[PDB]
Amino acid sequence: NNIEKEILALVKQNPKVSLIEYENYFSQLKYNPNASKSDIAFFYAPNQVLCTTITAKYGALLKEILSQNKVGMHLAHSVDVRIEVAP
Amino acid sequence: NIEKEILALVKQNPKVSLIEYENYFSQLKYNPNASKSDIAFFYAPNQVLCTTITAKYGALLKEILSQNKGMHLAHSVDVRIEVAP
Amino acid sequence: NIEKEILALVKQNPKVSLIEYENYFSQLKYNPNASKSDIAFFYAPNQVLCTTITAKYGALLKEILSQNKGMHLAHSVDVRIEVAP
Amino acid sequence: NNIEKEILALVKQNPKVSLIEYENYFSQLKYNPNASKSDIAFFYAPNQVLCTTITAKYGALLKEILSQNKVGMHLAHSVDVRIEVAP
Amino acid sequence: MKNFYDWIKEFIRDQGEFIAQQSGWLELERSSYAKLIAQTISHVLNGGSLLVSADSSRHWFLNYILSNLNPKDLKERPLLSVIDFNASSFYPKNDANLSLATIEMTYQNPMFWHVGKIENEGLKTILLSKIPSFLWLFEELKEDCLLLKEHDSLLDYKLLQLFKLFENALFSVLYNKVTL
Amino acid sequence: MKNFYDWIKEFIRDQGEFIAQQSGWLELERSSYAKLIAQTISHVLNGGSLLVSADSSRHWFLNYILSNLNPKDLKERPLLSVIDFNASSFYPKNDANLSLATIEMTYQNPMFWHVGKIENEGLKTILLSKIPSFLWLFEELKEDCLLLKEHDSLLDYKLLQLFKLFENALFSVLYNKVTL
Amino acid sequence: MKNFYDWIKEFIRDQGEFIAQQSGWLELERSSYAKLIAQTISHVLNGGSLLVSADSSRHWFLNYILSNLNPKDLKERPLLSVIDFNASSFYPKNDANLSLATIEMTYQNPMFWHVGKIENEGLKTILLSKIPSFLWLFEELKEDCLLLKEHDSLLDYKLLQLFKLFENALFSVLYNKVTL
Amino acid sequence: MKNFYDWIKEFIRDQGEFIAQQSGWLELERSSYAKLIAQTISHVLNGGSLLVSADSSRHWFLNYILSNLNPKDLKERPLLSVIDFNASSFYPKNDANLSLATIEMTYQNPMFWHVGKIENEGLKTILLSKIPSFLWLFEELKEDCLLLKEHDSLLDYKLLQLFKLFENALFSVLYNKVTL
Ligand SMILES: [Cl-]
Ligand SMILES: [Cl-]
Ligand SMILES: [Cl-]
Ligand SMILES: [Cl-]
Ligand SMILES: [Cl-]
Ligand SMILES: [Cl-]
Ligand SMILES: [Cl-]
Ligand SMILES: [Cl-]
Ligand SMILES: [Cl-]
Ligand SMILES: [Cl-]
Ligand SMILES: [Cl-]
Ligand SMILES: [Cl-]
Ligand code: NA
Ligand code: NA
Ligand code: NA
Ligand code: NA
Ligand code: NA
Ligand code: NA
Ligand code: NA
Ligand code: NA
Ligand code: NA
Ligand code: NA
Ligand code: NA
Ligand code: NA
Ligand code: NA
Ligand code: NA
Ligand code: NA
Ligand code: NA
Ligand code: NA
Ligand code: NA
Ligand code: NA
Ligand code: NA
Repeated sequence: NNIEKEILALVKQNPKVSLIEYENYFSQLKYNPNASKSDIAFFYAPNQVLCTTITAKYGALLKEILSQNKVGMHLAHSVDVRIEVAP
Repeated sequence: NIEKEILALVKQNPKVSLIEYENYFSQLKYNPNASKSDIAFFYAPNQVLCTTITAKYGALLKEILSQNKGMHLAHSVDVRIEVAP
Repeated sequence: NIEKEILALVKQNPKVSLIEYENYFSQLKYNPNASKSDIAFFYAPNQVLCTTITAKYGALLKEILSQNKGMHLAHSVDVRIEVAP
Repeated sequence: NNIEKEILALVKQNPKVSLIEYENYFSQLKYNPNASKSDIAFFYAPNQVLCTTITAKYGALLKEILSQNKVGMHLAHSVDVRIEVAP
Repeated sequence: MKNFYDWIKEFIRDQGEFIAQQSGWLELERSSYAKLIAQTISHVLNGGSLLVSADSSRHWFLNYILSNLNPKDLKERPLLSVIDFNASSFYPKNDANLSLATIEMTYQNPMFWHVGKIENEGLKTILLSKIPSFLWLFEELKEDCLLLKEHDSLLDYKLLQLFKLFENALFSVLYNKVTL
Repeated sequence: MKNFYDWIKEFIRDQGEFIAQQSGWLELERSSYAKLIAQTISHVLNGGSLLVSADSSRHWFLNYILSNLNPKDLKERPLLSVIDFNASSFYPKNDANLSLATIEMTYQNPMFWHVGKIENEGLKTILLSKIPSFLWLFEELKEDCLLLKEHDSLLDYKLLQLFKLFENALFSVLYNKVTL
Repeated sequence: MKNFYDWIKEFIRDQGEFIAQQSGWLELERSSYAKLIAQTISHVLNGGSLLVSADSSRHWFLNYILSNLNPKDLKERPLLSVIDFNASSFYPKNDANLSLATIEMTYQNPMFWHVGKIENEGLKTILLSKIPSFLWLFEELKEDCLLLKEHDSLLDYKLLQLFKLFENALFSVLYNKVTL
Repeated sequence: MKNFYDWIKEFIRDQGEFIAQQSGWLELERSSYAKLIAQTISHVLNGGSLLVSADSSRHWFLNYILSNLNPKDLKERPLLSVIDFNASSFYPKNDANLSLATIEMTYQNPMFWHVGKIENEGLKTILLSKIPSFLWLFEELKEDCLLLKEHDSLLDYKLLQLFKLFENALFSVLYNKVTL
């Protein structure tokens, strides 16, 4: 819930992601500490198209961004990202 | 010019609707120069009209003409329509 | 297995040709596990067969079955065909 | 008939024209001294597609080539080319 | 007769006027059309697919739908799961049952989006099937459809508007600008 | 984060209003659009042909042009000499000169009716040729052109209107209801 | 049953054999087919045009004809005057007479090149017209045609061969390698 | 400068001969072509789908594939799950990753059947993906591929043959006449 908040700031603060991209896509993403830890990060997206589009166009950006930072998503000198739909 | 009563035979014909007469046939006009007892010559204002009329009603006109009595004392008068100048 | 005489009713049916029986129906096989006096279960070797048969003859099979006498003492027996393993 | 022969050599001998191009196209061209003279050159091509294709793809090359040379197609510091079909 | 240049002038004014005049058509009359869009949107956001078909007078609109949902330059948009089902091998002719079975087998979650006259019994049969639809019809084949005046002189304009309404609605919800 | 159902309502009203609001656009600018139509009409009534092309965002409109000039049920209309020149073998790619020569040789009296962006030098070169045209452009390649705001939200509607204006104008004169 | 891998092997041999076996078909039987090609060639070399149509089983061949006569990379070839007449607005449906008149008006020198079943009375009527043709038919509509076994298992191969024969013949004469 | 009629005669004979001569080609190289067919067949019989694409020289062959797998008159054949993926919205241009994700989401079990030159990085990238393929290529992108001489004068004939081999093989196993 705190990690959530802040994963997003690393993303917002990233070069290859525009403000509209963050707004339309990334803001809707949400963190999954159940399931997460620590060679993977799990996020929820509200729906399937978001889960899919995000994963297709930014999954590597997220893997990247994550591996290159501390978080609470540990060691994982190469943390994997998995985003899903909610219920 | 009085000879244009051609149009009334057409108007008065079964296989030709009021809009068809209006949109097409009314615009047709007779050509007593040229036009020789075995043919009738008409003018149409433009090419599309000359062509469409000819394509869809040329036989109707041949018909109608052959089946009626000036300068067409032929059993089978041919019709030729053209553009004006 | 003797119960497969199902195939002979099919073979013997008007609305089914010899090639249709050969290409399709012969490949069908009965499923006495599952299959419950109101349904008949068959296996087809693969998916396309399971689907095509079901699409073009499922009603023929329901029909044929309901209109005949084992473990289908229903007025209206349903047919369900599937793939094998 | 002599000019004919030699117009073709200027063409054969030209950079922007390949051997097959000369063979398939230009060789079939023939000179028209009736009609020719001298701000224009007239050539015959056996048929319409040749008359048209040649004219479309090499007419400027021919105008060029001609203006840049003496011939018996005179003054015409800018001689025009007109190719046609035969009978 | 009347001069063309004066003619064209009068004509131009009535045209534009008649347009303004009818501008409200869609709100006046607002329908169940919202819920269709709602469901279709949900459908799409759930990953389902859109098999688009059109009567032979509306090919131009099928084309329009295809190129406006997935424009040449996507920019940052999704690639939307949209199928020109008119041109497809499964488009029903003789045997909608096979069309229908194959369709169900090939796709994960198809939906029919049809627009205009239902010109054959094959297509009628499928649009009456239980696969999800999005019917823009001239005659209510079914409860849940969007009814359209066939002989309306402004039909062509209202297709755009509706599509535009649909495109906006879908992206307004995909992008969380609006709550469905 | 506003309700979809309230959203769609507001949206529907602005949409229709904006439309009414702009309804006058065409009369409120009546450029030389009339004379182009005049000449094009004359062109067509003289038997000439219409080679229609469109930028890749406007295929739907090329389609629209083709099916509206020559509808499935012609009734008593002419068959109008209209060519989908986009799909043609002569559509210029490498060598407009050949396109142009072969075009001039095949047709008796062609005219280019192009709509939208000129997306290659091949097509630019031909539209600048001396073959008669009917240019619906976003940028004035030539003076006898009809200029169109590319990024107009109502572009799509104005294409129909203009076409409709064109179709009416042509048949109003072909049928002698109007004097050109 | 028989193993697929042994099956495919046998099958592959008969296939190739049967092909070799029939290789001579065209020469054995050589026809009037030469004169058709002759006339068609003359037609084309005189600037005339080729309106190509095909029965619904041979679209692939119409496509083949179009792309092989005018390949993406023309190199130094002509742009040949070839029309996909199947896809055209003038393709006859109800009223071949209008199709025919318009066709005659638009083009300078059309010729019909049809291949396969004549599937409507509209097309029959035009192919029987007096416009020049190049008939590849299953049934001799007319004296001057090229007859083809419809149900021949090697039909598809012979269309290529014939086309190839046609393409070669036309360029062999256009390029003065051969005297027609 | 040889007579056309004598020319065409000679030509006809070499043509047919050359064909007979090469008839064996396929058996005279029987690469792993059999196993590809095997797997593709298994793929299809398991309900998977076939997304067909072709280089711009082979549209006619894509067409051929589509109409021969699903002919106008199916008779008692299946409706086979075949997609013209060339004409599809998902055909990769800028961003194969989206093409690929959306494709995987729409279809239950797609397979790429590509034929000819791989003309963009978008398509290369997908054919190198892990989605099942059926590669008929001019250059071995991958090991499970069928290799084809691009500049072969008989290329066009061998596509039919191979297809025909494929169609037969698939129906011979679907119909239990052969054991795969
Ligand atoms: Cl259709
Ligand atoms: Cl549902
Ligand atoms: Cl194009
Ligand atoms: Cl370019
Ligand atoms: Cl735009
Ligand atoms: Cl908007
Ligand atoms: Cl057709
Ligand atoms: Cl002749
Ligand atoms: Cl493509
Ligand atoms: Cl590329
Ligand atoms: Cl090649
Ligand atoms: Cl060769
Ligand atoms: Na905003
Ligand atoms: Na040589
Ligand atoms: Na539902
Ligand atoms: Na339709
Ligand atoms: Na319309
Ligand atoms: Na109205
Ligand atoms: Na809008
Ligand atoms: Na839009
Ligand atoms: Na054309
Ligand atoms: Na070109
Ligand atoms: Na421009
Ligand atoms: Na002749
Ligand atoms: Na056809
Ligand atoms: Na075939
Ligand atoms: Na045979
Ligand atoms: Na050859
Ligand atoms: Na070839
Ligand atoms: Na599809
Ligand atoms: Na793309
Ligand atoms: Na390659």
